[PDB]
Amino acid sequence: TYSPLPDDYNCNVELALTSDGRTIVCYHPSVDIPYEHTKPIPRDQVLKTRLEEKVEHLEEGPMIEQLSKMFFTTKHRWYPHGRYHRCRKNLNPPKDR
Amino acid sequence: SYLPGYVPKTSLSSPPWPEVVLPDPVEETRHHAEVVKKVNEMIVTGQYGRLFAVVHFASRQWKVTSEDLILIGNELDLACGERIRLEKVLLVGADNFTLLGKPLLGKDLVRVEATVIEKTESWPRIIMRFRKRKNFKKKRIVTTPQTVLRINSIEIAPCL
Amino acid sequence: GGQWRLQQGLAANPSGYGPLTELPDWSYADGRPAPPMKG
Amino acid sequence: FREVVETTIIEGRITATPKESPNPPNPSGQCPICRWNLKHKYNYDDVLLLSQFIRPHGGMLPRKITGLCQEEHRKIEECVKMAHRAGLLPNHRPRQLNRYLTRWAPGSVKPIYKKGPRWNRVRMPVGSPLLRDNVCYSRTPWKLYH
Amino acid sequence: SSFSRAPQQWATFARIWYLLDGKMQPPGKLAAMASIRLQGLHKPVYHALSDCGDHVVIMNTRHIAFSGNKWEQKVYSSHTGYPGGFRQVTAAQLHLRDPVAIVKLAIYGMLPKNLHRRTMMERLHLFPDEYIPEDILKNLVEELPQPRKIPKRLDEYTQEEIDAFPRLWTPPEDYRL
Amino acid sequence: VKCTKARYLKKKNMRTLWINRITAASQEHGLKYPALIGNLVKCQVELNRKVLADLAIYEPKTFKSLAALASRRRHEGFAAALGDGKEPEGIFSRVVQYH
Amino acid sequence: MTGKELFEMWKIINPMGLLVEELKKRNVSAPESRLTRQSGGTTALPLYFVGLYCDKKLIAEGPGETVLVAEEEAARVALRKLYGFTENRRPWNY
Amino acid sequence: FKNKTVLKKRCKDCYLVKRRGRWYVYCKTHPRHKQRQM
Amino acid sequence: TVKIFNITDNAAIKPGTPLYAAHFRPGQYVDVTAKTIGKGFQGVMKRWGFKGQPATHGQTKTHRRPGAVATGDIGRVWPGTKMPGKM
Ligand SMILES: [Mg+2]
Ligand SMILES: [Mg+2]
Ligand SMILES: [Mg+2]
Ligand SMILES: [Zn+2]
Ligand SMILES: [Zn+2]
Repeated sequence: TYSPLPDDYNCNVELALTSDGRTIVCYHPSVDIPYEHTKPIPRDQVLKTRLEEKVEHLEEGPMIEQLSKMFFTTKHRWYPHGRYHRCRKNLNPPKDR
Repeated sequence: SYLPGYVPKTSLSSPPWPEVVLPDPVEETRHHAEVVKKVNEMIVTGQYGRLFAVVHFASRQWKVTSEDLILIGNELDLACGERIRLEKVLLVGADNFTLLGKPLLGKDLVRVEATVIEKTESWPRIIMRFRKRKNFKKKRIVTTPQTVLRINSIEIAPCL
Repeated sequence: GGQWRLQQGLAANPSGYGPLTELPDWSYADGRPAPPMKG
Repeated sequence: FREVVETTIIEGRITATPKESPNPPNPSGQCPICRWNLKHKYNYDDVLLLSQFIRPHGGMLPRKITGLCQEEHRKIEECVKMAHRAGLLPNHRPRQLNRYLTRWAPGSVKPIYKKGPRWNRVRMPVGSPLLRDNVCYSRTPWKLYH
Repeated sequence: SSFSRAPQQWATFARIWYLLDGKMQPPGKLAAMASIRLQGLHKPVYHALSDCGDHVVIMNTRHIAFSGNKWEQKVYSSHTGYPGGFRQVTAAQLHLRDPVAIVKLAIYGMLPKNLHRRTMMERLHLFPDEYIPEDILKNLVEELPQPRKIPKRLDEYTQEEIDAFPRLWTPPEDYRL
Repeated sequence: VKCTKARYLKKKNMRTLWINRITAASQEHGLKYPALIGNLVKCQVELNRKVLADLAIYEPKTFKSLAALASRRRHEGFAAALGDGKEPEGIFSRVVQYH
Repeated sequence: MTGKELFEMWKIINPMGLLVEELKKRNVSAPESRLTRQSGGTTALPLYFVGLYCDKKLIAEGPGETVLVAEEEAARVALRKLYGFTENRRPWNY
Repeated sequence: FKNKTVLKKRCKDCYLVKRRGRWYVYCKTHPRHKQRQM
Repeated sequence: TVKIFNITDNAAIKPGTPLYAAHFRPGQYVDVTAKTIGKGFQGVMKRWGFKGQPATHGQTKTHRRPGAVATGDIGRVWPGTKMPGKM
């Protein structure tokens, strides 16, 4: 009836001590999300259905505040950078795993 | 009948934290025996894969796994490509279970096997001292020795 | 936990005269003991 | 209790009153708080105890009638003032900014236009020095000044 | 987890839209927990260069509560830099002018003073009442618990706890009350 | 000169980062950082802050097991403090002695 | 072969089709996709955790920026789990 | 009112009241005794 | 030119409608907004009505110039300082 932590989000943590008392055994099986707790997946007569390719060219300003409103940032991220920094950038960075 | 020491329920008559009762020792030791045993037959059957360990080595603690690489900051008096056993295993575990030493696990319980694969030196390190208006300027270059070990295997044995 | 370690008698720094700092770091794979460490 | 009607005719009559709860845990006490073992274990939130100790119109009852000692009486008085300012007594009214732990009267304090230096800072009083001696249940004491 | 690399990175570094409520909560405690969530200091993968902030949607900002007399004592000072731009307004005046300015300024003060503060402020969303836009409501995950406990006024006590609390004193029968 | 003094600052900043990450993960488990560290020390598990943050980031089930161990050790310490007598010391409060 | 993923080494086109073929060939009911977890949704940076179930029992879960790619990642996770090419599988013995 | 740091009664009809966070001596028969604490 | 007039909801008129001078009446009071006559870059004397400096009595090349623009302790000029510009 006692649990050190709530047992319903990550794993079913059960603690134990060995008979000698020299080591601690932890058993942690994963908790699976219930089906009841889930949610189902959300779902011209005469001419072509012509593809709707309009690309309005917004000027630099209203373009930048549209991007800022879309990505919840400021304008400074979208303003450009000079040749000094652009050539200072490493275009072949090291890559681990 | 109110007990001599009863306090009426106010906002701070009782401690804010909930009352916690610990399990009785005998049933808890029996539960420990059940958990330790069942984890031991999981080890016996082999219901695990890709073990990890936390190993004390060269005054550092490394979280290593199999097929791993570590860089030790000193020479190790070993030839290249040489198999050794890391023993001071603070922690070993896998999916669904882990084992904790107090502070070290048993050598009959866990082994770590490593391979000396490189004996190199670090890139040159600058040690520079400067104090102004006193003509104080000193420069030194060091190259600390280094040893690259590859952790080959982590193996556990039924001893719980 | 230096005060607790002092109360149990296990120094204050866990790198002081423990098995964790005094047992050998490694040994050969076949079982030969390592040469003793400098520290 | 007793009450007076006006109709002219004025007349006082006696209505039913509640008595002591049967056995106090500390019968040797001399104030009700000491009798019921509540000396440092109440705050401004305990509107049951405060509404027991107040008038129907939010006023305080006298010490000689409540049976309290002086220190407990002043603590109850300050708790009742803070609860009245916090709005925890909606029925004991006389005749929007949300508050709690309000020590002074809201209409009698002046704004701190000039906070001092950090060695002589003018702080904002919170709570009551009468309730400074309450049981803490924590390892930092009550901060009475903000 | 056996995820592919790009979905695993996306899952690890994705953003969460936490919900937070005003309604008799202290603005400082609201600001503290909101600033932790906006910095991303609640994540074990936190780093200042990792851009691991999360969105915080605070509602009922008009119904905040101040401890003590801070509604009159606390003064917010600004300066329009023309000679005579020094304006000092009490917390009450600032709240009656702008209902979200107090919590906004508290979170802005608690956020770290670098160039990421305005981006975290952009990720913070504040609303004075129960109304929240539908897109934000569809974004919301995890209403966080309130720091204060709503000290529960006298008139909504139930009769069970009222008569469970013992009566402390016996009044005399000859008192007017 | 900045390179040398930043070796010193690098060690300090990595320790601060590990402390911040451990605080984050423990608060996700409802436990506080001093409670977690002190109770792991009392349980004689001498994992340092680097591997504790590493287990927090990559191995959440093992970190939840560690947090449960620390919380149980704290509860055992509270029980011993309130008992104040000669009750059994607790299963996880036992001290392994070396000689 | 050591450190690469199964669908990094063997490129597949329809993981959902492969998964339903395997489930019907080992006599398991067809998997149902459900939205286990969801953050964002109206923003440009959503997160969808889509879980694949059979007989109301979870067999896979996958993250994505859209529901469709989350579903395909869940299908790939299910294929990896059924094949034994999981990331936590027992490493090669040398 | 006269501004004082220590407040004194100069009449039997002088009374002290604490108003607006400040102590005041009010006298209805001798209004020259009106005093305000600083 | 197009100008925006703030009206209540009961004063709405259909768009595309003509409006004439008899919308007002005699004996009324109105407010008139316009762009003033631009004088270009002007000095302090024509822009702000400064007194300037005397002509004779020893003065060097200063007769229409501003004096001190700030004080010595302040190491800048205050925003909103009356100095020459477009009027
Ligand atoms: Mg002139
Ligand atoms: Mg000259
Ligand atoms: Mg001249
Ligand atoms: Zn008393
Ligand atoms: Zn007088």
